[PDB]
Amino acid sequence: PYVTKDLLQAKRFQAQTLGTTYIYDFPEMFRQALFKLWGSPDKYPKDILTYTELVLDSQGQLVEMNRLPGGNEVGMVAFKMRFKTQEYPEGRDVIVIGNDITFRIGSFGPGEDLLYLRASEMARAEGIPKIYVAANSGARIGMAEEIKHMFHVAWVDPEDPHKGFKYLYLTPQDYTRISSLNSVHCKHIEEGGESRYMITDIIGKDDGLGVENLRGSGMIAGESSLAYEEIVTISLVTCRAIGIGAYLVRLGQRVIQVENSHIILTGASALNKVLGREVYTSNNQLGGVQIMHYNGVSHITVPDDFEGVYTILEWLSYMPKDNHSPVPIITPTDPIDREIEFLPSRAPYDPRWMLAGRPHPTLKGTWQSGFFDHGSFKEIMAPWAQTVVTGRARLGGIPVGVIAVETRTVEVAVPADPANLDSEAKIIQQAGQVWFPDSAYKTAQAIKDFNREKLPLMIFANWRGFSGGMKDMYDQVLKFGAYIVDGLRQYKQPILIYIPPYAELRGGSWVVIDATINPLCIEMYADKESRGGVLEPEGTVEIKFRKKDLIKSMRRIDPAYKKLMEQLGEPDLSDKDRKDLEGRLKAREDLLLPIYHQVAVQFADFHDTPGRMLEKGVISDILEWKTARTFLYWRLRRLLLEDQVKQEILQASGELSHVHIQSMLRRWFVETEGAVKAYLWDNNQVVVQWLEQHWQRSTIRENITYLKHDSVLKTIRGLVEENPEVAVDCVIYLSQHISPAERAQVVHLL
Amino acid sequence: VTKDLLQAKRFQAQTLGTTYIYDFPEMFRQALFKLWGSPDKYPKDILTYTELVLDSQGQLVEMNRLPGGNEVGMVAFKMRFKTQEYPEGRDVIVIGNDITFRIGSFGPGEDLLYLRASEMARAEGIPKIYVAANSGARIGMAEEIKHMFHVAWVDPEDPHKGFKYLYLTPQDYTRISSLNSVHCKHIEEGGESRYMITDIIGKDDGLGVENLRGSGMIAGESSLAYEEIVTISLVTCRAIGIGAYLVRLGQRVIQVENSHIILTGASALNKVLGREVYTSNNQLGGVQIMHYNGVSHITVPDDFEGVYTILEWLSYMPKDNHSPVPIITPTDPIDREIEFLPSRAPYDPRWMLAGRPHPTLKGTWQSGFFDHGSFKEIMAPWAQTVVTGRARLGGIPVGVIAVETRTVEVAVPADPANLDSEAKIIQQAGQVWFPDSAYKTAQAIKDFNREKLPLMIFANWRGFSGGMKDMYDQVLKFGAYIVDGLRQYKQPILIYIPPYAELRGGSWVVIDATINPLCIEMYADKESRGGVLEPEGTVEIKFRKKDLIKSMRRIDPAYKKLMEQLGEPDLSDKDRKDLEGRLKAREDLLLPIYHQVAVQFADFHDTPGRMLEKGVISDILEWKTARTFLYWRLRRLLLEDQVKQEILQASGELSHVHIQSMLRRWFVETEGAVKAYLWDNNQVVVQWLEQHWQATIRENITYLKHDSVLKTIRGLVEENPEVAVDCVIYLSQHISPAERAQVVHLLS
Ligand SMILES: O=C(c1c2ccccc2cc2ccccc12)N1CCC(N2CCC[C@@H](C(=O)N3CCOCC3)C2)CC1
Ligand SMILES: O=C(c1c2ccccc2cc2ccccc12)N1CCC(N2CCC[C@@H](C(=O)N3CCOCC3)C2)CC1
Repeated sequence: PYVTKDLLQAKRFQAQTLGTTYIYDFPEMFRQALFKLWGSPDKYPKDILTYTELVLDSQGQLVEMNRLPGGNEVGMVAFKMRFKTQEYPEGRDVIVIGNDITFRIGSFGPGEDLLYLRASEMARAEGIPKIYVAANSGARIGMAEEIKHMFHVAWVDPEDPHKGFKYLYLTPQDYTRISSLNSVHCKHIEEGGESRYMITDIIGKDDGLGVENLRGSGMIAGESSLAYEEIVTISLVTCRAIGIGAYLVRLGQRVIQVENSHIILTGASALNKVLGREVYTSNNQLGGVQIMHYNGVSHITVPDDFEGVYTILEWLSYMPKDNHSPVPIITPTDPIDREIEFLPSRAPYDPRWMLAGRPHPTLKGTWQSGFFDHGSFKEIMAPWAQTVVTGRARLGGIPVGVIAVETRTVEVAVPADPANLDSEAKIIQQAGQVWFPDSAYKTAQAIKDFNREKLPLMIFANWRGFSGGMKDMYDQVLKFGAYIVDGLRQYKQPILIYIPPYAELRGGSWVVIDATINPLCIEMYADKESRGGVLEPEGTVEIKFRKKDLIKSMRRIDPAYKKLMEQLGEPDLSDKDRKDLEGRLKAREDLLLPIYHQVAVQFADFHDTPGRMLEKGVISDILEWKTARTFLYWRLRRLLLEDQVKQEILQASGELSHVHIQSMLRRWFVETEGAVKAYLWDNNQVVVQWLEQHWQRSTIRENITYLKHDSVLKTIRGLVEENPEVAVDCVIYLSQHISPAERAQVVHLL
Repeated sequence: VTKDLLQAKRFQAQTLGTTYIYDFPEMFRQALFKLWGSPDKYPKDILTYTELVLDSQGQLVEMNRLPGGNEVGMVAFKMRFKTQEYPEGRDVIVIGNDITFRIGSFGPGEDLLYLRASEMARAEGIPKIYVAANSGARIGMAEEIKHMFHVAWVDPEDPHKGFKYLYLTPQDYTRISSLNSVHCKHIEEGGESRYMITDIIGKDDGLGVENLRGSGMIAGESSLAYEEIVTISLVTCRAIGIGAYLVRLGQRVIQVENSHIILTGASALNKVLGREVYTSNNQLGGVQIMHYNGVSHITVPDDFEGVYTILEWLSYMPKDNHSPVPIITPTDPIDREIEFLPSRAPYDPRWMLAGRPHPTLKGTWQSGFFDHGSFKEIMAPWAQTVVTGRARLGGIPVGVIAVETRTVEVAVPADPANLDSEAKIIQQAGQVWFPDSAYKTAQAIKDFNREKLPLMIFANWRGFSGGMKDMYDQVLKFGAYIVDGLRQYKQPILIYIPPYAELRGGSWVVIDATINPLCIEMYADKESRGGVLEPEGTVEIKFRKKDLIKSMRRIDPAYKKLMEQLGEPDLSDKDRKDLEGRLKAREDLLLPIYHQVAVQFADFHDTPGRMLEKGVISDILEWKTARTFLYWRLRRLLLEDQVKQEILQASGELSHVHIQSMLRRWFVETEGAVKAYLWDNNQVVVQWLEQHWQATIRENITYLKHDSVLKTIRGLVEENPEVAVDCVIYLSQHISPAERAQVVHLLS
């Protein structure tokens, strides 16, 4: 019963004027975004986008159907979508939930809450991404309207109402109507020898008025917490997100906020009324882009709903079809065999340029290539914690999370507090190559988030340590520093940490990143022109090469300081000669000392080389930036494949040792390829070529076959050994579905 | 050795304002004595301990030998001490730096001991106590080269023209080449051959980047330890760098007063910053900062009282991570009433928890909710809007979260490094979550969940602090963390809205039962309140001026009489304008009065009555009886979860629908269907569980094992018909000769 002229036109106008998109016009928007991503009419596949509406049936379960648009029994709609993308030409599935803002200002009733619940639950059922379009007014609020205009007031003094009232009540005739409906609890009182029904509680005939709504928020709040742990969650904020709306967005983490919009818990109109003054001017003042985009809650901003949708697909580009598929590697137009044109220097630079490249400064149309595949690097949480840069990219078409360090002094404009006229906007300096509380957090968030995308991670390490002065310590830098340790510990994909040219990893920043946090996943590489150590060289000298040592160094190298020999060696004691040289030696001491300190600092530095890193087995290999792209490509591409064989199958069958499994994989290489060819196992490329002989009579799967079969041998032997009572009744179970021919085989054996 | 080693090293420790590492065991004994009260109340062998020691193959071997002689800057003991809740003993692994070894620095060997000792703590599921007195990762240089290198100057007789490179003579290089101490390229400077230092490696191990590695290792270990076992930490002198990160990664931390937790010291920062900004290390990481920011859970005046807190904290916690929370027979009887009465006006939450000195009495105590003396607070000075700690209800240990109702004043300190910033005083409203109350709340929830404790939230929140500064300050992030924390909770969570307490809006949402329906039970006091908005706000939206007017038309005789007069329109404009004026007069008079009646009408929706009808709460409760009621419900819920989660779940893997129905169905079998209603009685149920299980007891549980094991094997054969006929003929080994004829006819 939904009419196009009547229902459709008006509802879209109603979303149009709210500055949002009517919920049933999003599927079509997704169709249009994909068409752009494919770049033409002549490059477009058959069914770019298939969808189906998820609809709650009479017993609160979802049922796929594709009725016409509109006509939804709750103010939320869900769709199961499939769309042919470049990473998945034969399709990838996805679930989109979103408020019908036209329906009761997008309020959250128990019915709405339920659909979102089942939609989310299903998404997790199939391990596929959950897109949520936030356009709402938070939990629904209501009263007992029925009873609102029945109740009478027992005044303390009917002449003077400034003197208040005793209670509220209903007369017997009033109560008789509402009696059986159990709308109202009230104690039968007999004031003035007259019968009244003194209200004690008000329930309401109608459902979805109060506390039930709050529970129903927490329910979908909870669900949304779990889903962030299990599947991909992306969220689009278009008109507004309030309270339960806001919390849903945030629990999903990844958030695309449209500019007009806001993300609030309590609106300015409200806050003004509680506080008592005109404190806040707008809802955009509280939770608009210029707050959330700048504090990390919103990962990225978009100018309109369409660029939202487009980013959603743009994000899903890097991420696996589901939470049991691998990351979509695509054939790159950007060559792996090339060099990186952009070189990072002792001159401070935007780390974006080394990642994504930049326009060639000394040329017209030329581009300076960065480390990643041209055009692939897409940043998130940019204006927050600008001391670190986080985002995703592609290396030879392999998707990957990126973590880079800013090397220019950053400034941050913390805004003045509107509930405090004794405050103003402050600007705060932030040093390059330093973890602050905000960078520490952002860095840990990126790690937490990317891990959930099953993405591999590339950290371009260049940190001198954590900020450690009072304010930053007070501001809990230590807590967030420790989450970097928590985050990498729990990572389950390859992490490649790489110190670039003229970059450095010093002290506590090395500690929270070191390979031994996650031996199975982390590999640490230093550039030929990088540095690393506990302290900086100046500091090492300050502690471990002090003045006493410096004068000794003089006593050795500097020939002039053989005044010392002249001093002590020959026995001659005169106030003249003995006191003369005594001051004259000090003379030279003073002249040489600052320059020997400069030597001392160089001596310190020569300890901090990648030369020594490799020697003390802390980094895997020493690289060269020009040819680092291609090295890390084949290494990344191998590690992904080794990881597939091991976890996916080998561990999903043998349940055997990780040290053991590495061996058993190499054991197979040497076994079929020969001992004479064994050395090549250390060559990344050749190993990838050999791996596809098995993965893509499979030398490797024929082995996994034998493992998983022999594994179920020991599994049934353990139970029957543990539980000899079952064995007898068990043989008859296996006999029901054995084999009529082999049934006699057994039937005669024992 | 005794005088030389012991007296010296003790003086050496003394002068650094801390205890010698080997003297700690005796403090634990001395602490234990104070914990037991009188010497008559002592137990047999109060403390037993062995030292853990690395062997030739880097593995911990227990031994008992003379103190001193630790061959690495780190020491650790395995201790068994007898406590009140564990009279026959409980185990822990103590581990700490030797500040007297090498400024208490961390080298690879020091790291390895920590690694192995923590690994062991996790292996055995037992707590890991960590004593911090250190100086972060060890730093060193290739001394050998230090004493051998030469400088190739730009000009010999004026070294201020600088130097080209450093180098070794070919002679000197032939002493070193075997040792791999230094890498260098050959070079000729005016026909003299020189070996130009390119890299310096060092003969002696443990100089630089390898120490960071070894730090990163025990950080990773520490990070995991917090997930598996209880982890406590005491900073006695200073924890530096890696030492600061271990202390933090283990979360629960006791800081002695003049000590500090830092990364880079005040000295270093001053040089780097360019002026003498910081006067002390305490200024960066002393009690005054770390206690006020959540890093330090509690502060102590000395080591002894520090060791005591360790015992005092462990007293709430289970002996290992596969044992249940230690209930002890209470002295404060379970059946009394709570004498403190939460007021409509603000009060100190702690009073309703711990009780207070009777204001109108001589030496009387006003009882609180929990056992007397039993509530101990953590993170007191930080995020004071919320209160976190541990208490006991009838001897049942339990994590505690309570809300502040008075106004809070946080005295944020001036950053010496910023010439502009002077100190400030921030007011923080009560009954409100802030970026810190939220953080503290979820931080308490995660800490306590790892102790395997039950949680008790005496909820009293009007909502999250909205508004710009708090929203800019990421309140929305930490608010979400409360959801995650209760979602992941694995013990019982009892939420009680006490008398004159309220639970509103987003504060309801992030604390609801549906977040974790297997653990969270919600209760509202008879005089408590709850709902979407405050009544003042409900009225602002759903009971507006036009509507207040409609009420007056209905229910005000004066007002109603005025209308009646204008209802006979046959009068002069004088009378028409007058009565119009009068009626406006009357509605202006009444609007503030009717606003009050409208808020009260709104308020009658927010009642615990309604919560119960709409099923958001499990029961309405009365503060006097609150203590006794919850005690039995907690005790029941614990036993139920004990049988269920431990015993019952080990057998089958079915849903919790059976586990509940089945547990009850068993009760109704052994106790009759007439006596079925008592399943709703907590005490009868507690009595029942003990008298049967602890003292279909494990006959029904046994029967679960067969149908489960068979089920398991079925799926494997369903999955792999490959295995079928090899297993069937492997199983001709297992079946009996008499059982053979049993099956041979049964199958043929
Ligand atoms: O190596 C030294 C060091 C010196 C470094 C440079 C010049 C002089 C130094 C003198 C030192 C003296 C003693 C120990 C270490 C020293 N460090 C001292 C400073 C250490 N911090 C690393 C982290 C970033 C910096 C830092 O914490 N800041 C920078 C931002 O504001 C907060 C304070 C410096 C790095 C280690
Ligand atoms: O119900 C109302 C509400 C009013 C409450 C009390 C007095 C006047 C109110 C007026 C309202 C008007 C419109 C909607 C809701 C209103 N609330 C709106 C504000 C909500 N916040 C709860 C959290 C604490 C408060 C808050 O955010 N503050 C607390 C003090 O610090 C600054 C920020 C307000 C609580 C719910």
